[PDB]
Amino acid sequence: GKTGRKRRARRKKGANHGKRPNA
Amino acid sequence: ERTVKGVLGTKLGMTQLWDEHNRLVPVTVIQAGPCVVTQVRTPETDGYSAVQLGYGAVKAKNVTKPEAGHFEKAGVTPRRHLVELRTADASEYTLGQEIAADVFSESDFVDVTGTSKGKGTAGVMKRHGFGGLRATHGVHRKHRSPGSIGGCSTPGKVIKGLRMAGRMGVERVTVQNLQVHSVDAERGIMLVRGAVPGPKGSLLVVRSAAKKAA
Amino acid sequence: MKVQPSVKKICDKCKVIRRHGRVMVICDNPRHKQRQG
Amino acid sequence: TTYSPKAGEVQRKWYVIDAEDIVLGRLATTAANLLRGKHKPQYAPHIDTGDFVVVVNASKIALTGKKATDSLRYDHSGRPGGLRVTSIGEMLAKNPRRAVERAVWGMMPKNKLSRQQLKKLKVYGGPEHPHAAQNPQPYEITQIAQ
Amino acid sequence: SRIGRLPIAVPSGVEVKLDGQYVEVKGPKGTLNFTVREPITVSKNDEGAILVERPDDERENRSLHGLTRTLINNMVIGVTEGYEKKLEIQGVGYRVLSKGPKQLEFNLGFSHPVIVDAPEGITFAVENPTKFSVQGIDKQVVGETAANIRKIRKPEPYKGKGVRYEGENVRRKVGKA
RNA sequence: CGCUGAAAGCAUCUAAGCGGGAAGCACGCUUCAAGAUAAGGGUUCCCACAGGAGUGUUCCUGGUAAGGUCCCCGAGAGAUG
RNA sequence: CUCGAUGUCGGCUCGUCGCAUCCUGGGGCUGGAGUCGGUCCCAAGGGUUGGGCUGUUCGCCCAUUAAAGCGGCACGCGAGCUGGGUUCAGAACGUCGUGAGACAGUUCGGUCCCUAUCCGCUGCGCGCGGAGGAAUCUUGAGAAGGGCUGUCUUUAGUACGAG
RNA sequence: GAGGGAAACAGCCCAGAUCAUCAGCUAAGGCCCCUAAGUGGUGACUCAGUGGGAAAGGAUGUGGAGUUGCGUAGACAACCA
Ligand SMILES: [Mg+2]
Ligand SMILES: [Mg+2]
Ligand SMILES: [Mg+2]
Ligand SMILES: [Mg+2]
Ligand SMILES: [Mg+2]
Ligand SMILES: [Mg+2]
Ligand SMILES: [Mg+2]
Ligand SMILES: [Mg+2]
Ligand SMILES: [Mg+2]
Ligand SMILES: [Mg+2]
Ligand SMILES: [Mg+2]
Ligand SMILES: [Mg+2]
Ligand SMILES: [Mg+2]
Ligand SMILES: [Mg+2]
Ligand SMILES: [Mg+2]
Ligand SMILES: [Mg+2]
Ligand SMILES: [Mg+2]
Ligand SMILES: [Mg+2]
Ligand SMILES: [Mg+2]
Ligand SMILES: [Mg+2]
Ligand SMILES: [Mg+2]
Ligand SMILES: [Mg+2]
Ligand SMILES: [Mg+2]
Ligand SMILES: [Mg+2]
Ligand SMILES: [Mg+2]
Ligand SMILES: [Mg+2]
Ligand SMILES: [Mg+2]
Ligand SMILES: [Mg+2]
Ligand SMILES: [Mg+2]
Ligand SMILES: [Mg+2]
Ligand SMILES: [Mg+2]
Ligand SMILES: [Mg+2]
Ligand SMILES: [Mg+2]
Ligand SMILES: [Mg+2]
Repeated sequence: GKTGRKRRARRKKGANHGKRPNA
Repeated sequence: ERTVKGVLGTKLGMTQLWDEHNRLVPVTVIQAGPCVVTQVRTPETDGYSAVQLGYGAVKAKNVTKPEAGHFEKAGVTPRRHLVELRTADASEYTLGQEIAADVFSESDFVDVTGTSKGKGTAGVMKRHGFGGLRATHGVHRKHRSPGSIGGCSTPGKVIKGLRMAGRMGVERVTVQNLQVHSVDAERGIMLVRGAVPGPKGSLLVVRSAAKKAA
Repeated sequence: MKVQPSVKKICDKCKVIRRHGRVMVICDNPRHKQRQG
Repeated sequence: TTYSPKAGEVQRKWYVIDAEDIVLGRLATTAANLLRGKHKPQYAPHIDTGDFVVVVNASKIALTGKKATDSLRYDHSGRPGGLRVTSIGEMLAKNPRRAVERAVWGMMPKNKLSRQQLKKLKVYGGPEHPHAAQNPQPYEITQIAQ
Repeated sequence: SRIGRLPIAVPSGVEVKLDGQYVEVKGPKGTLNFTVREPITVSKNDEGAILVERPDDERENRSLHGLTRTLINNMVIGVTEGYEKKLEIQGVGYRVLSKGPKQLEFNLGFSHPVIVDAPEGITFAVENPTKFSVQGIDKQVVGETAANIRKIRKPEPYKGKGVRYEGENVRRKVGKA
């Protein structure tokens, strides 16, 4: 799903270091 | 940008005629009375080309000082109504010029503009042609209801422009491509084949047909 | 014209070009016309 | 106590920028800075200390790449199917003032004061402006080294 | 740009004015004008020829080099000799006639005859009811006019009927074998 | 679908450029519209009142002009406005 | 996530959106003689019927039509309607159980309500402002509506085709 | 488990709030404007708004580094037998 894909891809932001709650 | 001929009149009513093919034609009778050019609008001073026409019989005690001064500058007697005609040939019009129904010939197509008859607050079934509910089969106090007016939690709202009840009538309506049946200028009568908006006695603007003809 | 993600030369006279950002195959034989899409 | 301007204490001036062949982004950033008065040591966010900006030749604003036909601007009337879209090139050709105001407003904070200050931006697509009485001084977009 | 690096020989009676980026070409047949793209310059090479120079050996430099060389050569060869294109019509009932050098009338099996106007630099010349030609001083304009005349009724792959180029290799098949 | 045309001595609808090309896009037609607080424009009318405080006059009271409303008779209008 | 309640099928009414286009518009390739077709692109402006059967969705059928599109919106829409289906207490049949009873087996019968506070939306006023107070006529930033299509005649029995 | 960063965003990153301070230095993250600080310096690459979502597969996109065949015994194209 689009929402799931965006949620998973949000972990690629700079301040996060490849990790994010709920992937 | 378009060159338009025009005149002002009053809706006197309707009757019927028989044309040369022995066809019954409904005709509206418009007292396309004498109109006077009260003001000419030019791009230099106003920014667009149009001609302001007068028309109307007015009582001398019902014309105020600003209106009286406007008519005095125009050089004409005061008129009740003032309506503009957006024409690209406004210049050819001189201040105080006389305009009569004979500006239209026996077979010109015209567009007639007037304010429609009012109906007050109308229901959906009348002002929008809504099919209501049935009269029987358990319909519960909603025989003339508008039905649903939206969806659900999405969009949890009523979309803008939904047709619901409101006040209908009294609005600018233009009916196009009406073929003038006859013009008798010596008494200012115009017979126009068709039905034009507004009650009897309303003001009508008769202009040359924008789309020329059918 | 065939619109396919995979466009290839079919005959020896077909020519592969890049027109307006799209890969196309132009040939004298009209059957071989192709465009990526 | 830190200094704070008092209403009409800071005197607001009039600048004029010739948008001739100047990138829209640089023009908008410069206009926003001038309108908010960020170049003044008397700056204060809560009091309008900026200057009036008159932009001329907005129809000749430079755009890079394929922006003139691929960079789109959208408006919505608030009703279903009420979207209109026009490219920035068409908008610069037709209503350049709208384009420049949109850019500057987007770059300016979202405030009641910012709404008030955006009225100080006078954008004209041609080379002539009617504010000779206000006597705008020419402003040159420059950079400070290092 | 192997094409571009070759020079352009100005012929007799041809006036080539290189006013910087903008260039005028006068000749017996008429006048043409053209602006070269900015990273390309043009020189006279002892006033008897034309040279175009790419300032760098990149792609756009070489591409505009070849383009400008070919296009300047085209304008000079046009003003010294012109441009000619021969169009022939096949199929019964198809005819072409001339109401002047710049006015053609086609009966290409349509309901009614069709009228073709020419631009100022385009002049027609018909010699046969089934063969005609177009001439001018601009190669691009002549080519597009011929293309439009063909587009009026392009050849078919059944009986060739249609306006075709003189050397056009029109394809053909058979339906009701 | 094209024209001219290189990069790539050719070719190529394309890289420079130009032309055609749909009930779609934007207009054309109709209607609303300056609360468009950016509050527009034309034309016309009325006019430098009076009395106080005053602190550049400021501002607050009072009678008017042009004009308008209330009230009354109505409808071509209208739930009431 | 909600069990100190987020009412669950189909129709009615009212729409709106997507395009993965049913018709109408345009174009390639085939083709295809023509006439037609079929397929890969474009394209969502408008239009997209009435009935028989069944609670039905679905589906089949009748008669049309340019066509009878596919989907989203709490399988749109019950503080809008419908209660035929579903899922209460009655009863019967079949099956199961020693029995009380059970059955996404079947059958007949079978209660709901709401004066709209807020947002939303359709209309209509009052106020204040528009740097004097007024009267009239206006510009249009911007907004909305509208956008369907057939048959016949003619070109012409012309083009095409062996007919 | 407040504070800073992640647009917002218990679980990610920085960092553990004794109170006051209109002092200074930093962390993560940042320095065109929103938004505090560089429209920083120098050298390359990209022209897809890639950057600012995705596969098998496909493609004379473009820069750079090889290996190798042929080539002024005259190569590859273009043009005459
Ligand atoms: Mg999926
Ligand atoms: Mg009924
Ligand atoms: Mg009842
Ligand atoms: Mg809500
Ligand atoms: Mg070619
Ligand atoms: Mg070609
Ligand atoms: Mg509760
Ligand atoms: Mg599509
Ligand atoms: Mg539809
Ligand atoms: Mg649309
Ligand atoms: Mg079924
Ligand atoms: Mg639907
Ligand atoms: Mg449902
Ligand atoms: Mg509900
Ligand atoms: Mg029941
Ligand atoms: Mg129930
Ligand atoms: Mg029995
Ligand atoms: Mg038993
Ligand atoms: Mg029952
Ligand atoms: Mg109610
Ligand atoms: Mg408008
Ligand atoms: Mg608005
Ligand atoms: Mg802890
Ligand atoms: Mg924390
Ligand atoms: Mg945070
Ligand atoms: Mg935060
Ligand atoms: Mg520091
Ligand atoms: Mg750091
Ligand atoms: Mg903020
Ligand atoms: Mg720099
Ligand atoms: Mg930099
Ligand atoms: Mg892309
Ligand atoms: Mg992207
Ligand atoms: Mg990828």
